Amino acid sequence: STIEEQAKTFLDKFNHEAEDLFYQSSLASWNYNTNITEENVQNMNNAGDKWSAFLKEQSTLAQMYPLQEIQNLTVKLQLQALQQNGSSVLSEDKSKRLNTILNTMSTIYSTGKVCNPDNPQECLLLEPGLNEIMANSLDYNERLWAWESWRSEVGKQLRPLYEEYVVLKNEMARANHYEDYGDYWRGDYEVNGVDGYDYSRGQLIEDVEHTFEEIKPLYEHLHAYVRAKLMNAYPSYISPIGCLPAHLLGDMWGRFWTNLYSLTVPFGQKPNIDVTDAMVDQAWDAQRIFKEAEKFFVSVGLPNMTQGFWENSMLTDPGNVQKAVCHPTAWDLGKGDFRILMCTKVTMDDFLTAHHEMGHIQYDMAYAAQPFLLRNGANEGFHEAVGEIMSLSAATPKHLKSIGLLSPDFQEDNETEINFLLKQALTIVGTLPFTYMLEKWRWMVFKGEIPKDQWMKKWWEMKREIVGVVEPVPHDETYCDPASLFHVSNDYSFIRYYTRTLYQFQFQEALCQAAKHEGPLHKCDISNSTEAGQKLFNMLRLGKSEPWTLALENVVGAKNMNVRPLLNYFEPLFTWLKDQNKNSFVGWSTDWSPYA
Amino acid sequence: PNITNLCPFGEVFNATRFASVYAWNRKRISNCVADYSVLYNSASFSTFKCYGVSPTKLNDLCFTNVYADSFVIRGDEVRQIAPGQTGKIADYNYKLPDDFTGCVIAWNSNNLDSKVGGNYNYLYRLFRKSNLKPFERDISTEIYQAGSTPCNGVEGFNCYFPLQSYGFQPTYGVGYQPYRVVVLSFELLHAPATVCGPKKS
Ligand SMILES: *[C@@H]1O[C@H](CO)[C@@H](O)[C@H](O)[C@H]1NC(C)=O
Ligand SMILES: *[C@@H]1O[C@H](CO)[C@@H](O)[C@H](O)[C@H]1NC(C)=O
Ligand SMILES: *[C@@H]1O[C@H](CO)[C@@H](O)[C@H](O)[C@H]1NC(C)=O
Ligand SMILES: *[C@@H]1O[C@H](CO)[C@@H](O)[C@H](O)[C@H]1NC(C)=O
Ligand SMILES: *[C@@H]1O[C@H](CO)[C@@H](O)[C@H](O)[C@H]1NC(C)=O
Repeated sequence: STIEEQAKTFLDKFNHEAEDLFYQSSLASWNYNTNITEENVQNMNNAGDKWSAFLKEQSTLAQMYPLQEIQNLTVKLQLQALQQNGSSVLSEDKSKRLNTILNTMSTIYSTGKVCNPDNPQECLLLEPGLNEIMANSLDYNERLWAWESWRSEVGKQLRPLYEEYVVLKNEMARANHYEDYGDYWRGDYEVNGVDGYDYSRGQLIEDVEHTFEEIKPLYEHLHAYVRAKLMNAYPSYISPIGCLPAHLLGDMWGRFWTNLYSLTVPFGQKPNIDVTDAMVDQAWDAQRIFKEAEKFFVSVGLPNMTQGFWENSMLTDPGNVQKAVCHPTAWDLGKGDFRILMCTKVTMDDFLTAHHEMGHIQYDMAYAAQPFLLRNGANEGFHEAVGEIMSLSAATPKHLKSIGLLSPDFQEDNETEINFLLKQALTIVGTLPFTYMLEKWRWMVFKGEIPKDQWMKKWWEMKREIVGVVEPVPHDETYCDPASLFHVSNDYSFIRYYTRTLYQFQFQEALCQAAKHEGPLHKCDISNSTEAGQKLFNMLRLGKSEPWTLALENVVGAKNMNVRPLLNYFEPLFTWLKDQNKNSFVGWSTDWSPYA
Repeated sequence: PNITNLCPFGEVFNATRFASVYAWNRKRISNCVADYSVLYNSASFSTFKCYGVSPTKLNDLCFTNVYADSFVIRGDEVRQIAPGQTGKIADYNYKLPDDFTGCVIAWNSNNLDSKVGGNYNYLYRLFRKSNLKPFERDISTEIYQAGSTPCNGVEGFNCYFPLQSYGFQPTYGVGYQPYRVVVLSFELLHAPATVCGPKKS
């Protein structure tokens, strides 16, 4: 008789058929990834095309039910994801051209080689290649050569493709009643229809700036300390006042500064935490790693893994001919099928990655009772932050001494905490200006504030202003330097990594106050405390059924993203860096003083 | 006397293929002796609730009519098969009365009913105009008219086929794996009762 009952019946039908077809698609993708075979590629293509055609047909049927006669907010949340036309609002020619453009972005980015000009005799791809020379080599000239070669090649390949991509995406977003495609990316954080908890998608570009203006002194001190320390390896190439050259940061894009820790460790004579030789002397195994992770999870009060998880996951390289994608991915196939695809070695980093992926798995099992549309994170940052909680908790000396891995008489003095917090800073606060700059550049490009002839000038200007990195040689619009990154070339939103890095410290402070930890936040372990686990599970269980502001307020008491836990986490490191930079040039002006 | 001519519970429980829940089989059991203690001693049954009896009262009380109803459901709605529950199977597929006097027997059948490509043969009724009466059966495939528009037998935006298939693949989690469920109904009428427990000689 009414609209809402018809909508609820349609949603039930869509939930059942979508669970079936999504399980088929996810099983096909799993069989492709754990078993590289062209038949599996064809099967995964067929399953993905069937799911895409089904989603397009049910999106066509969803427009017949108007939203403004529906009073139930859960029905609105389930129906808004169906009523989005997506790329289908374009013509068939434009949609086919956009799909072909995205595919050739993927194939160009995947197939890059590092062959020397006038020496084409032998070279590798990026992953056995550029990662090794950019991460481990201390030489200036070969790093500059690799940087210039890769960026020049992928810039000349990807420059007009990205221009057609931004034009087509702007047309698709303007047809879909959004202002721009960057505004379409901000639609994930938009909350409407809940009074008090409303969050406009234009408020996100205010909140990100408001958090970054309080990040900025800490990043200035970190950059000053790094620039002072980098003089020891590059005496003449860098200046004490100006910004850093781009190819010295230990990563191909400057996204993570983790590889610069070995060059910039404060106290090398102190025995740092390794727990890898002690792991291999105790003769651990991947099964032992994941069993200790599951023992850590049930200490907090989370439910343990199913037997199907243990019998179906691929935790070890399967064999000779069965090649697989070794990237760490947690898989939620639906219908109670949870499994982890991540190849393991006896490594502390693999232990932390196992904690990360098992946290993603626990987050996926938490919203299993939700209907199919609401089986997702509250925003795109929550699902990545929940694993980072487990990564921060497992890295503590208290958790390592609890499991008998670390030596019991290991002393946690000042230096052994400062050098660990510096590594955590190079992992975490180092990615913040690069992430905020990249998303601001993409938002200005998608908005149309930057013309074609000013892309690279504005990009390098904002890099010098925000990140404090100068280009090694001058570049022009014939290249497209930011498109060399995976996420921008493969149409991924990148603001998830900023929000992940603030929500992880908000959640960590909330759980450590819940776990009654009287010490500092970096030494806090949220293990063995059921009262923290219930508070965590109360927001894990919601899924997309609640606004992300309300789910955030359920655990931290604040309905907006906040930056103070990140600052008070790094507070001893901040005080040590402020006492370290008494005479060095803290901060920077925009300049070309190292290289013109 | 000697005990021979037992009830064929092995015919019901150990059947090769069970029925789907929208068309559940009902078998009348009469004029035989039944060993419920043998059923209880079998550890394979993952769920054994009795709502008006104990196995001791199963052995010590004679009954007139025993109806074995058998179907396949998922693990999550095993708790739905109970007196007074509300849920999709309990509303549209198989309704138990509030004053039920019987036993509900359920065990996992993932190693028989599941197959790798999906056993879509096990159906269930998703939409119906009204809830069922207790022990009602409806094998009708009438197109569900959710809106004011007539269906005229064809598929449409508001006219849905009422039956949906379970997937039942062996990689499913617990709660989505198939569970063979046998429900026994015990009642007394104005008739000579004949079914009763075995006698210790
Ligand atoms: C992996 O792929 C090969 C390619 O034919 C196939 O023979 C093999 O059975 C696959 N592995 C598994 C576990 O199915
Ligand atoms: C929305 O619908 C669901 C399913 O019928 C119901 O459980 C929930 O209470 C409804 N919400 C409101 C606010 O009426
Ligand atoms: C999970 O934990 C429960 C209760 O501690 C236990 O009964 C069950 O066997 C555990 N399952 C696994 C796979 O460890
Ligand atoms: C957590 O509790 C267990 C059980 O007593 C204990 O073995 C372990 O040492 C505890 N962990 C910490 C960090 O106290
Ligand atoms: C079913 O099969 C099992 C195993 O063969 C057997 O022990 C049992 O007696 C059979 N009948 C019943 C009613 O369980």
